Amino acid sequence: PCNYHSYLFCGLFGD
Amino acid sequence: PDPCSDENGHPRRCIPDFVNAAFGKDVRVSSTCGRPPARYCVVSERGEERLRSCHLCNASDPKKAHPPAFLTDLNNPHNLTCWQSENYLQFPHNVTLTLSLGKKFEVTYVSLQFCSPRPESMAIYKSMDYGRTWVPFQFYSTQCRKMYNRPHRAPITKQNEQEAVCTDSHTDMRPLSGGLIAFSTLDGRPSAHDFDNSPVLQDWVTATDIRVAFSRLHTFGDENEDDSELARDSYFYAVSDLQVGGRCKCNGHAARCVRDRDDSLVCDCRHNTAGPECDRCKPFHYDRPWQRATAREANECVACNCNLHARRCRFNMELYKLSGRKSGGVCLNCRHNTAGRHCHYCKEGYYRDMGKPITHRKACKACDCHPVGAAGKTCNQTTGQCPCKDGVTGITCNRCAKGYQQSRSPIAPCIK
Amino acid sequence: TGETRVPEVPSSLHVRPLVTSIVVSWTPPENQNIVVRGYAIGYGIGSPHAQTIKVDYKQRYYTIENLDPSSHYVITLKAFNNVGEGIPLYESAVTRPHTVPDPTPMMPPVGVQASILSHDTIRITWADNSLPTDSRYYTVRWKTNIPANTKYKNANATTLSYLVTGLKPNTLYEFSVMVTKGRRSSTWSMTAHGATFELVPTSPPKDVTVVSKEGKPRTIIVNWQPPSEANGKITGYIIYYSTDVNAEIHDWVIEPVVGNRLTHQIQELTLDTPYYFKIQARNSKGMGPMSEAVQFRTP
Ligand SMILES: O=S(=O)(O)OC[C@H]1O[C@@](COS(=O)(=O)O)(O[C@H]2O[C@H](COS(=O)(=O)O)[C@@H](OS(=O)(=O)O)[C@H](OS(=O)(=O)O)[C@H]2OS(=O)(=O)O)[C@@H](OS(=O)(=O)O)[C@@H]1OS(=O)(=O)O
Ligand SMILES: O=S(=O)(O)OC[C@H]1O[C@@](COS(=O)(=O)O)(O[C@H]2O[C@H](COS(=O)(=O)O)[C@@H](OS(=O)(=O)O)[C@H](OS(=O)(=O)O)[C@H]2OS(=O)(=O)O)[C@@H](OS(=O)(=O)O)[C@@H]1OS(=O)(=O)O
Ligand SMILES: O=S(=O)(O)OC[C@H]1O[C@@](COS(=O)(=O)O)(O[C@H]2O[C@H](COS(=O)(=O)O)[C@@H](OS(=O)(=O)O)[C@H](OS(=O)(=O)O)[C@H]2OS(=O)(=O)O)[C@@H](OS(=O)(=O)O)[C@@H]1OS(=O)(=O)O
Ligand SMILES: O=S(=O)(O)OC[C@H]1O[C@@](COS(=O)(=O)O)(O[C@H]2O[C@H](COS(=O)(=O)O)[C@@H](OS(=O)(=O)O)[C@H](OS(=O)(=O)O)[C@H]2OS(=O)(=O)O)[C@@H](OS(=O)(=O)O)[C@@H]1OS(=O)(=O)O
Ligand SMILES: *[C@@H]1O[C@H](CO)[C@@H](O)[C@H](O)[C@H]1NC(C)=O
Ligand SMILES: *[C@@H]1O[C@H](CO)[C@@H](O)[C@H](O)[C@H]1NC(C)=O
Ligand SMILES: *[C@@H]1O[C@H](CO)[C@@H](O)[C@H](O)[C@H]1NC(C)=O
Ligand SMILES: *[C@@H]1O[C@H](CO)[C@@H](O)[C@H](O)[C@H]1NC(C)=O
Ligand SMILES: [Ca+2]
Repeated sequence: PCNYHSYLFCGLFGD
Repeated sequence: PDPCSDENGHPRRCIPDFVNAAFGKDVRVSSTCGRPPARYCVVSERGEERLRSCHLCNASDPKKAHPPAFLTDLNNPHNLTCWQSENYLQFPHNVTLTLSLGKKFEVTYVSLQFCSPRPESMAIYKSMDYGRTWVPFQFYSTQCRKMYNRPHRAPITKQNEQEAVCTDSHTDMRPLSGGLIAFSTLDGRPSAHDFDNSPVLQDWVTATDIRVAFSRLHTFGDENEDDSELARDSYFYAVSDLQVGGRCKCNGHAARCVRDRDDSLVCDCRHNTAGPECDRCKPFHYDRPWQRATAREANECVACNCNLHARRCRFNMELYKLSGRKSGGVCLNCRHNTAGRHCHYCKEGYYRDMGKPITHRKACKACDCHPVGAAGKTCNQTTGQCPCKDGVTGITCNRCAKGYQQSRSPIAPCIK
Repeated sequence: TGETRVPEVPSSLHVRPLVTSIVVSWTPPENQNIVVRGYAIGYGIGSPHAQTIKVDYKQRYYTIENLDPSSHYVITLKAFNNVGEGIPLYESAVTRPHTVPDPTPMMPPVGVQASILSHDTIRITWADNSLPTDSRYYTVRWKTNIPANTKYKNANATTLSYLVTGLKPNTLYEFSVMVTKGRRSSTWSMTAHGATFELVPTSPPKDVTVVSKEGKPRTIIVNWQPPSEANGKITGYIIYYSTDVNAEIHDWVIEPVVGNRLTHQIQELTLDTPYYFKIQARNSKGMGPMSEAVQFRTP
């Protein structure tokens, strides 16, 4: 009902 | 058989057995009767009167001698054996006893059984280094202020438990023979209950050498009379039993201390650790930062995993922080054309051979991407396919597609 | 048999600490040539010198009684005959603390209902089935999830109701009550949730950042973050931009946007003019306060 019916990743980390 | 191994074979905290570290060990003293041979007098009190029995101390005769070896020898109530200091070595002059363990020990107690009456002023000293600098452990005096510059009957402060305390307890002249002074290292210390989690007290119990200094002796006040000889001969320091109790400091990673190749006492480290006190960690086991063992957690040193491609690994604090305090071991100089922290994948310009496992030498085959055909050098790791430009059918981007002819342009190698 | 020498060191020693006792177990020395008359147990806190118990040679185990609850004892075992006492064997143990049996708990309060009065006040009402004199008092607790890892605020009440004050507007709170009679006390009642009423924002939007867009320099993007005191569900944002700061709001051009978006692209901007920015937040009860202007010049 509320559900979605390839996954892409995004990263972010400090130095 | 091993105490470090559990019933299934899992790691568990290792503690060496409780031992009297002083037993059978050479003790260096400042004074001993017999050289030259001198007379000493034993005082005995019965009712309201005092009695004196004078004997001779001869260093050469075994039955008449009182050497420093008589402190550390077996204590027998039937046949007591005590060492005896030179006659009348009253304040400022002192009599000291230095004991060298030659290793870090977690001291629980330091006890002294006296043949002569207990001193008016005595102090226990320890050494963190192997005898270079000395730090006080405990003071015993009638006047803590005037003698040892410490407050009399001072209560143990939570702010500084690593400080030596002075008391008038155990200093009484009675008993004139058989008097005992036993110092409990964790006595009165507020956080002693949570010792396993308290490094402040863990450092307090640690000592490599123990020095006991006898500063002032008990007197009746008859030494300044007309006859000085008879009186001054009846005042001396004598100890039958010296016990330094405590376990070998191995930070919970060893069940026993063994003498090494250079005849030095060292812990027999376990849980993949190394060091004289198991303070550091064995090479190639830097996957987790070093931590002392507790009752609930074994705190074993975690081994590195390089998939048999690297011999040396290093600990990264940032990676350990990014893993959420799990693992932080990064392999150094990855061999067989591999890359990554755990040396698990093939480096750019190489691909994995599915016929052989990751642990094998020939785990990564060379990715021979054509310089004019392929777009990049880095290819597909599971299949071995170079990134082709203009829809090239070649595995290494070497042959033009159907209908396509080879071109002069470096941007477009195949033209339809 | 053999009294020519002092007895040898015992083979093994094993302790077992309890609440007020220590079970000691041992084994005689390996050498049988030297006769042994008995064993001497020496115990005490810190040092083993405190007390001594002498037993016969036949004995192999002994439980040391009448001890302190959480104390650290050092036990010493010696083998003795007619000539004297042998070489000791040491072991240390920490006695188990004295456990006090817990009382049978009471029935917790029932019918716990949260009644929202204002943005900072919620009244809590509970009942007690045990009540048909007593010196029993009720305790109330409440906590919001923001900030993180915060603890429940406690408050004592002698009556069947309590007025909660000093709360944040438009934020979900969890409430529960317990009854304490003495050593006997009941656990927390069923959790009742109460969400505060919305309010006019009391803080302006923070982190106002203006930067020149790479590609189309005539267009400059404005970036903002929501204020700390939002005091409710934000529906929109109002951006203000002008060449002069000293001029009032009526002179400044109004550029309102949607609340779910925190970015807005501004097109057709004048050349060689210093731009100043001010952002405000929108709510159902009112509008957010004014913020400090930022300096940004165009080439
Ligand atoms: O006044 S005396 O007769 O006692 O003269 C001193 C010499 O006595 C010895 C030997 O005892 S005696 O044969 O009874 O004279 O005394 C020392 O030994 C006895 C034990 O006797 S035994 O013959 O060695 O077996 C100890 O007595 S006791 O404690 O067992 O009751 C003495 O202790 S004490 O003086 O009472 O305190 C002990 O004396 S001492 O500590 O040595 O001074 C001879 O000593 S010995 O050589 O060690 O046996 C004394 O002769 S000596 O030539 O001065 O050495
Ligand atoms: O008698 S002496 O010549 O040996 O000197 C006495 C000095 O002891 C003090 C404190 O010494 S110190 O703090 O360690 O430097 O006596 C005063 O303090 C102790 C400890 O305080 S407390 O109340 O116990 O926590 C008190 O002793 S005791 O009662 O606790 O056992 C003293 O009280 S009492 O005389 O024992 O009854 C207390 O004395 S007073 O009530 O303060 O007068 C120093 O006294 S002080 O300087 O006045 O604080 C003395 O040192 S001094 O340099 O001679 O003054
Ligand atoms: O207040 S916390 O509960 O969050 O704990 C932080 C305190 O931990 C220390 C030392 O404690 S120890 O690790 O037991 O020896 O700092 C070090 O540990 C934390 C791990 O905390 S966590 O909640 O388990 O994650 C590290 O933080 S984190 O990176 O995992 O988030 C520290 O890293 S950092 O200093 O923030 O960069 C780590 O510090 S260090 O590598 O030892 O330098 C205490 O810090 S200390 O006093 O500087 O040693 C923290 O105590 S504090 O009171 O919060 O300052
Ligand atoms: O005497 S009984 O018949 O009641 O038997 C009790 C025996 O069990 C022990 C050891 O158990 S075991 O190590 O798990 O095999 O009791 C202890 O059990 C656990 C230890 O578990 S652990 O996995 O080794 O960590 C501990 O309880 S708990 O804290 O995890 O809840 C207790 O040990 S300790 O305080 O952590 O040191 C202890 O439980 S006790 O709390 O009630 O039972 C043995 O007791 S022991 O000698 O004190 O360690 C008993 O063994 S025995 O051979 O019967 O003497
Ligand atoms: C006892 O002392 C004298 C001191 O002159 C010494 O000559 C003698 O050798 C000593 N006794 C023994 C048994 O050595
Ligand atoms: C008995 O005591 C005397 C005291 O001088 C000592 O010489 C002797 O060696 C002791 N014997 C043992 C076995 O301890
Ligand atoms: C003991 O005497 C020595 C000198 O013989 C001196 O160095 C030391 O400070 C004195 N005091 C103590 C407590 O050792
Ligand atoms: C409630 O009362 C008890 C007993 O007087 C006290 O321990 C507790 O701190 C009180 N709590 C509050 C918030 O008043
Ligand atoms: Ca002795």
